[PDB]
Amino acid sequence: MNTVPFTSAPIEVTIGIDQYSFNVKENQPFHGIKDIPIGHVHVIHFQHADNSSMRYGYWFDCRMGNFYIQYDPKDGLYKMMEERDGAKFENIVHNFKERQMMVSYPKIDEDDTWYNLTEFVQMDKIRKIVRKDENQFSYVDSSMTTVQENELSDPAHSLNYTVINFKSREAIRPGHEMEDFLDKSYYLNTVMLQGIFKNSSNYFGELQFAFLNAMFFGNYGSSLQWHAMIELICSSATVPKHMLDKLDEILYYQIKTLPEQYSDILLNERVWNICLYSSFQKNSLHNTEKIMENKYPELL
Amino acid sequence: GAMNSSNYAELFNNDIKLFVDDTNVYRVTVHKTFEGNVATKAINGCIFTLNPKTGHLFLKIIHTSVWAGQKRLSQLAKWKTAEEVSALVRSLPKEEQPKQIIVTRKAMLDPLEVHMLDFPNIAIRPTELRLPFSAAMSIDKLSDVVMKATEPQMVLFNIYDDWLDRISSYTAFSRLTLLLRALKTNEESAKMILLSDPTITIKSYHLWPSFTDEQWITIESQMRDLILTEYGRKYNV
Ligand SMILES: OCCNCc1cccc(Br)c1
Ligand SMILES: OCCNCc1cccc(Br)c1
Ligand SMILES: OCCNCc1cccc(Br)c1
Repeated sequence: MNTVPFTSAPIEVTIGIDQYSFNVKENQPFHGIKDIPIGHVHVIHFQHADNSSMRYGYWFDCRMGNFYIQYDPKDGLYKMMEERDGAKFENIVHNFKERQMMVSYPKIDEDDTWYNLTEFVQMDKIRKIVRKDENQFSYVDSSMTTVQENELSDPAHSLNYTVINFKSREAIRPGHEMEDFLDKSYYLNTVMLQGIFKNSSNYFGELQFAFLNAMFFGNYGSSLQWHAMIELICSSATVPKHMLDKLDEILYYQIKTLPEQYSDILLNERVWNICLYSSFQKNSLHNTEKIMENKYPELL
Repeated sequence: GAMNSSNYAELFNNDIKLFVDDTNVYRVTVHKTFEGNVATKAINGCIFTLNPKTGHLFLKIIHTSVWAGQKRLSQLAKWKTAEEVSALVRSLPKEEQPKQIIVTRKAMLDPLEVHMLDFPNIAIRPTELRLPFSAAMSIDKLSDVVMKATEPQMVLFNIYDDWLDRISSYTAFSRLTLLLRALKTNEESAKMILLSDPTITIKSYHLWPSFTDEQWITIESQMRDLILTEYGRKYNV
């Protein structure tokens, strides 16, 4: 079990750790989060009480270093940093744990929600999408744009998701125009899976990361990416059966976790109705279709 | 974006453009089978591709053999149309290629856009105009070449005959659309109007009769009457 220690909490803030959130009051004696499960990536995210606009946060893996948060009063945000002095870090964390100044990651024993949301997400792939090579953790906020959003403005602060564009020469083989546009299997299996992602685990990892960025930060570019990756699979007549089964599980847990009051913005009516009711895979996503129909039948 | 009444003079500027109409590509007769079911039999069709400034009509004849063994023919027709337009553009010198292609039905946008990915500088546009190009198969000489074709074939026409010698493109297109609207609303009356005078012939190398300026005004007025008439016989006004 790992720990993220905080130098202090000088400004009132709502703190999020994966799907959990809590409030810290201005100058409250708060020194971080303990009992964080090893073996998964994590995200620690923030929403200032005084300017609810721009959520921001950090993806990290406690196996890759000792990380802590300290507020920066010049830049006005909680920053993640890496302490290279291990003995110093363990001593600090022990002092705060003895004074009981830390909250406890309250994972219920029965509960596989976070695993199920992050099964294919790996820090090394996150760091290729979020380019900031000097740190082992990755900063994301609400306003960051994607490489494709910049094609349609700072490239260093972009999200480098894989560009998916259904009306593009990458997607359409000369002389197979109708075929490839109406059945995207070539683009899914040959271009994207074999060519770019190499395997379906890397594809699912980017899909899950995009959803989580979209839901935690309200990142428009991430939502566009998540939906495009779903739609590419649903619009392919030929998909390996293990990918369809896993996709159904992935989407099931994303829909289950989505806060009901943000479905309006996080779910694209056209993509989902197409995917569940018109596409090649309309009959292949039994779990996802059942939860969507029972939870969000308005959208449909 | 979409082409409408507010940008109508754009058609006659010096940027090369083509209208594409696919409404006569896939044509069928519906009939009863010996067992009392219903079947379709295709007949020859055509793509209607028109430069509104010059009158140049690229008429691609769609022979029924192109549907043999194919499924979902109405969807295939839009892609076949897009493939043939793309081939036509590629066959033209660069200086003759269009800067814009305006499709008369929105379902042609994605097929044509996909077939023209090689041409990112060519704008593919819909229109809010309800243009009567479906009635092209009421022009006797065009119907004749389509129904006689025994193989795929491209035929080139000037749909304005020699009118541009005397009138502007804007006026020629207005006349053409008035004639085609009339032929669409009541083909027999429209054709009677156009031929009622045996002394006004259609030249071998033309589609329409050799009307004088004065007679064209008469004709145009009678065609407007017909369109208004039929609009009363239709809505009881
Ligand atoms: O006075 C040493 C401050 N170094 C920064 C820091 C390192 C580890 C944990 C925390 Br909390 C803060
Ligand atoms: O508003 C929900 C309150 N969440 C409970 C909670 C409290 C303290 C720490 C963590 Br982590 C979670
Ligand atoms: O009406 C578009 C306003 N942009 C906010 C937004 C839209 C959809 C998803 C996410 Br996440 C964020």
